[PDB]
Amino acid sequence: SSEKVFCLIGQAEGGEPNTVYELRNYSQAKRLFRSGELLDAIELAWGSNPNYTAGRILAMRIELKITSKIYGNVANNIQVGLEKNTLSDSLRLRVIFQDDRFNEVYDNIGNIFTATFSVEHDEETQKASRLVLKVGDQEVKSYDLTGGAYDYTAVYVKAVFGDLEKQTAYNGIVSFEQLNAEGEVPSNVEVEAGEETWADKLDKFAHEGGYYIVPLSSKQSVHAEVASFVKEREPMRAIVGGGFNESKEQLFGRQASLSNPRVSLVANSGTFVMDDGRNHVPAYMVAVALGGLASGLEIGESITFKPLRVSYESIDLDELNENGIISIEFVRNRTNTFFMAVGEANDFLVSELKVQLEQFIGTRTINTSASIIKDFIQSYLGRKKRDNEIQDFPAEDVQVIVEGNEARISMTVYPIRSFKKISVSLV
Repeated sequence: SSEKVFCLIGQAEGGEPNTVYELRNYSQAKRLFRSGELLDAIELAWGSNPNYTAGRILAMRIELKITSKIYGNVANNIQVGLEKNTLSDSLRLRVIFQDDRFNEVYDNIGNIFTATFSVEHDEETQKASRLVLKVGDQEVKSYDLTGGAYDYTAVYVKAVFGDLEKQTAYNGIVSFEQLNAEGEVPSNVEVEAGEETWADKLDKFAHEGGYYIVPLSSKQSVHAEVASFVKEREPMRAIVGGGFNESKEQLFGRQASLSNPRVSLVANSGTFVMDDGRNHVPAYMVAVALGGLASGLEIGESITFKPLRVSYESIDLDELNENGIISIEFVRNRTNTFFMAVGEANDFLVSELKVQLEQFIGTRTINTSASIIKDFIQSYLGRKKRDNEIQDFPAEDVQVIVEGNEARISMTVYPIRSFKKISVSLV
């Protein structure tokens, strides 16, 4: 594939407010993250201009109302329904904060109290009475919860109580017809029958799976700190970026001061793609694009998806990695990327191998377990070889002897393009 679930943290002009969500369409990121004005732009865009050749994208917005939404606005209309039926539609959020968190709304009750009166649910309300937002406001996430209409500036008496509360008091009759003094059919059955800032990104970054984390905005300082998460947390890899003139000097300093865990493979690069939701070209910040280039290959480097410049030759391009850095050059129209790949193979393998650990719990360890596990991993490894990726391709924790111990997976694998077998041991 070779797996490819991205992760974006940045500003966004619509909800969800401070939450992850998976994105698989443009229209679902557009839908929720309403827009992106020019700091959030690059995050809407962030979704948009890779998702053309990318799989799944995780995004994060930086900015009785049970749950203040986010990215809502002020005259976003509210609709009060009576059992999935519109009664009032002139409600409207009336106060949000900076994040669109719904602070205040105003629902006119003319219609509803009417309907409510009309159906015995006055001012009780509540149960079938619901309130939803516009479909939709810019922003999402909200939860308005409707209570009652504030009024505080063969017959039987039925007194319903809930909680000692005489919730209801009625007199009904068991006799059809019977009415109260109002000819209100108080026949029971009927009666009832009738309704009777900078820090925030670093603070933010969280558990979620994924092989690519790019916020690109940052430009240095977020990334710089973020990289030291992308590093940390063994079967994951942290990619970083900047760009470009003074930057390349800087970058060559920055990446060497320092972000090599070799599990962390960092990078060295601001796009000029035409994102067709803003049709415009600024420094959209390249990393995102490269992420979509990442989602493909064994490890990626080839043409870029739709450049109209990438922030030129030769020396600087050749120099930059050993440090993670990647830069993109144009040869007679069309781009390629130049930049012991080997790591990814290994990292991936190692990560995958470890996960298989779940299996261990499943069974006991024996010679056979050597097999089985071995076979399983082997199958995986072999597959890698067959597909290509590993060439010239196991574990015995105990020394080769009768004696054995728990199994650790040690493997000597060789990335296809490298005449070297690396020994990795996972235990």
